Amino acid sequence: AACERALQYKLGDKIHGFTVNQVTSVPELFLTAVKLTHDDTGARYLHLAREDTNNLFSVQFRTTPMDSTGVPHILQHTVLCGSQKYPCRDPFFKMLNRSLSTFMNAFTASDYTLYPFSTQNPKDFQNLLSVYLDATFFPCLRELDFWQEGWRLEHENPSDPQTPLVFKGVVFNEMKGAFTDNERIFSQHLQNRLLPDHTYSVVSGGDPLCIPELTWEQLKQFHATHYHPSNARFFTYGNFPLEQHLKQIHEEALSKFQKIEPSTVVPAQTPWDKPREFQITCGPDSFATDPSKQTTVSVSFLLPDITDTFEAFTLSLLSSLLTSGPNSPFYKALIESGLGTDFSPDVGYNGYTREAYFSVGLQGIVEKDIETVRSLIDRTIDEVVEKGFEDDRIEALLHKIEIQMKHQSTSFGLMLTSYIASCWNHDGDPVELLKLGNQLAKFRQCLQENPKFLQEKVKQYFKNNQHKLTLSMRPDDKYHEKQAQVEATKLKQKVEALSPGDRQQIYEKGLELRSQQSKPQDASCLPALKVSDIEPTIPVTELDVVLTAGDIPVQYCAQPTNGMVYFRAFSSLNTLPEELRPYVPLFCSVLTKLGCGLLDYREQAQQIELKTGGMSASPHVLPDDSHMDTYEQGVLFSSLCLDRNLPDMMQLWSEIFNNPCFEEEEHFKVLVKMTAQELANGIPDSGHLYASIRAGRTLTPAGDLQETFSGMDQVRLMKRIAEMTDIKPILRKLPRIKKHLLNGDNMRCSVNATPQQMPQTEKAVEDFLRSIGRSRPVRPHTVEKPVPVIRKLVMEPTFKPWQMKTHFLMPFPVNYVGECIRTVPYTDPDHASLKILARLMTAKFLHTEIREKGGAYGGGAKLSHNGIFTLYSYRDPNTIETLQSFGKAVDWAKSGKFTQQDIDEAKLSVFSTVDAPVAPSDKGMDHFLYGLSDEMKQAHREQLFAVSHDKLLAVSDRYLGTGKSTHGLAILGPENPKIAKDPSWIIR
Ligand SMILES: Cc1cc(C(=O)N2CCN(C(c3ccccc3)c3ccccc3)CC2)ccc1[N+](=O)[O-]
Ligand SMILES: Cc1cc(C(=O)N2CCN(C(c3ccccc3)c3ccccc3)CC2)ccc1[N+](=O)[O-]
Ligand SMILES: [Zn+2]
Repeated sequence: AACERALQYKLGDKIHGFTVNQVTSVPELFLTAVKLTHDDTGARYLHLAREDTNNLFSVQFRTTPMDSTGVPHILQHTVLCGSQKYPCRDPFFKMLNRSLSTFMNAFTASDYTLYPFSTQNPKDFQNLLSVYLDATFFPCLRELDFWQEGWRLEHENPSDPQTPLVFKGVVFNEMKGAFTDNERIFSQHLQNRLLPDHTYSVVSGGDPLCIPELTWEQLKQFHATHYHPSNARFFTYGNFPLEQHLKQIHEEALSKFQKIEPSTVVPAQTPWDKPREFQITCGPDSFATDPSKQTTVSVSFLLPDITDTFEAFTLSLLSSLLTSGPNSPFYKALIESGLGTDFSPDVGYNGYTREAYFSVGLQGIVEKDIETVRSLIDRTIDEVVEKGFEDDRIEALLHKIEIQMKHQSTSFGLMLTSYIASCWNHDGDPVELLKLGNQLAKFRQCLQENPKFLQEKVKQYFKNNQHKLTLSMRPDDKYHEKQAQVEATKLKQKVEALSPGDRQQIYEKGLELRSQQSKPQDASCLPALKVSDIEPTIPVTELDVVLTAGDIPVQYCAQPTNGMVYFRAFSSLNTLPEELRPYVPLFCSVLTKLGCGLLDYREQAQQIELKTGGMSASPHVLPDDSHMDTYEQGVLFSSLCLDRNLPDMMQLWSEIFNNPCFEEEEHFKVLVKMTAQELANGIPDSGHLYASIRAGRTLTPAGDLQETFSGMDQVRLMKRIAEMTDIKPILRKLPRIKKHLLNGDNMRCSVNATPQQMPQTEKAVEDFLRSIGRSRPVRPHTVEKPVPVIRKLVMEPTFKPWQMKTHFLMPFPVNYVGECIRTVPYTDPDHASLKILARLMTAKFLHTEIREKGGAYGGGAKLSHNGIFTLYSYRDPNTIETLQSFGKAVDWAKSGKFTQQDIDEAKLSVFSTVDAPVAPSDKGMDHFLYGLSDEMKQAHREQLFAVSHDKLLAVSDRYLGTGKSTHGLAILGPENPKIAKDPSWIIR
């Protein structure tokens, strides 16, 4: 094993310019931590040796912006645009298609920037390490790359100098879109006001109104000050040998540098002598909600340095006990009181900054209740200090942590490096964050030695703490219009200030940029894997289907789950009256939360938290593999637990199926409003998903149901329900739904657990199935399709697809665009071609047109299992032009002007996605949900391998050409005059 070999490292070992400083076994995480420092530069290194073939690298820099230009964010984009060893244009995006990576990306936190990738191929790992090391340490930082990624002045027509100058840039629009999320606005201001004395007071990602203040020289200087290895933390994880990583890192990068003392320290925030208050504004919601019904207020407290790890562990658990779930004191005082709709953003513990902070409050407050909310926060703090916490809640909490520690995920390295970053950033010891057994033991010991331990902590940090911030936010109906006018003004000033020489240089550089964006260039300097590096076959999944409780099929899959059990049940929707369909998602979200039998909603929540890692239900439409107009509909019941709590888990499922408390009217109203609030808040962030779902709604029977379940129709339905004065007519629908769903008449189940736990599990499941009820479909055409377990699917053989174009009028500064095209299902031989084509179009055409030229944050094409080919954009400054580029993309595809190497790279990209690691808990789910056998997946795999140039041009013409297939279109974004005057567009 890797972690055992790492145990052979000794203190003082010299390896490729590094010295081993510490070797620590962490058996609760099955890993050995190795701490090293690079001798000449002093750069810190952490290697986590573990038997995991999905290896990860990251490099981290302490980046401390002193303004809101977004320079660290823009620099992060720009270093990926070309480097000394890989000077060609855009090494990073190109490597995405020359790799079998499981993850490739970068991001910018408030005061650090992190560059991680992961892969299961050791040669791929070396390739990516070289590209990453060169980008970060020796970037070209070309002026025009900065103009593309950051901001620039550009003529509306770059080759016409008589057209007006406008602002453009990828990050420019990226941040406009980020702050389309009003929770993100609140969150940004909270941090800026609470920590006003240094870097944390600015908008690290870039305030859109300040971004055009960034100059090329400021960008280069910021790299010089922060991208030195003495200011870096290097991280690797997995079973690939450490020696090779260290060799590259020293020889490629670190050997070129000497040690410095980086001018990058973040000083401590000096604590306030008295509390502060501030008021801010945000955008209106999408539903023209009255601003006096939409107030957010929160109260935040400054906490100690996160580098004091045990105190940080204490405060984190404390914050959870205060705010998590319907038994927490703040939930009870604030949420169940009906004072708001949900917690305010960043509720709980925030430890990404040098000093952590706790925050609590509400959104959805009527302005008149604001002073009551503030009062209740204070009163709740006083009560907790006096009474402390329930013992069984503390046990539930430690159980919750145990489940996190034991659960096996497929991206453990990515999770770990993100997790330790802020602590490491301020010279903390990341290894102490891995020693969870120690932290827990000391926490338990503190509780035992001092019965008022947590009460004392609450008094010290929440009652006596003068560094307290009250922040309130109210929507402004012209928030973004006001932003745009300020920008229009700023733009005008910039432009009128230009000399004739400036205007000429802006014109020439713009044409030079467009040229660089257009002219095909050689990428041979870049490393690459080959298609022959892709595995020919996949490891078979061993499962065992057992008919149980009579005729109910249960799928058993033995896996290394580390003492965890994962249970799923799938119950058909085929007998439910179709009028109840829209209410199934609501039914699903409250089913495990209203109480069951003798446990009221509070008792049930406590049991669920003490005995499980979660219990949920969700509605699903599962498209058939061979027929576009056939699907399966049902509800998925899902849960997980430790081995020893399996019986308790199934006891909960039994009571939930048999006696859910649908008379719980008051907690029901609370959940409805929480859900509606959260759905509305999530629209911008998933803007393109909402567009795609609307656009596909008229293309297949399933698409129509999917919009009902999770489209804008569903968000709107929840919003209406949440505003009703009498929710009784809705609540009375829940029993009608239970009648058709909560029984074993049309059910199948799955179990994932260790082989030695399987026997106990079969018993517990069979008992559950015998405890729920037993003894014709609403749709006239249903088909039985056996699995290579017989699924009963709906088919609508008279379904005819039709075209629709919908514009959702949204108070957004950017757009979200979707165009869906009906093409064949998964088992159709043309499907593999279309899948390759999607990635090809994305890489070769759409990314450049929509993002690089347009300045949209994202633009591409994808193909779903259902056979819907989707073209989309995300945070897009343009709507009509994007729709035009969708069309030109299909013309390009039809033209066949892509090479064999382009096709090979599209294959690499696609296989890097479909061969991504599956967790032990999820093995066999392709079979369970979609009825996809290994023989089907392998046939699909061979079709993907066989995809050729002539096949690609053929399917481009056959399905994507004009008039060949049915299209659907949708946009979320502000008013567009051209669209408003086109009668083929429905405005919503
Ligand atoms: C700094 C930070 C990091 C994380 C984080 O990455 N995770 C993921 C890992 N997870 C670890 C953990 C869970 C419970 C108790 C202690 C630590 C974790 C989970 C599983 C394995 C190893 C660590 C904590 C949350 C979340 C929030 C914050 N923060 O707000 O300050
Ligand atoms: C209670 C809880 C918390 C967290 C969590 O977010 N963190 C993030 C912060 N993290 C702190 C920490 C972990 C290990 C050792 C010491 C502290 C922490 C990590 C980095 C900076 C500041 C605090 C604790 C867990 C995740 C899950 C659970 N849970 O299981 O209910
Ligand atoms: Zn970005």
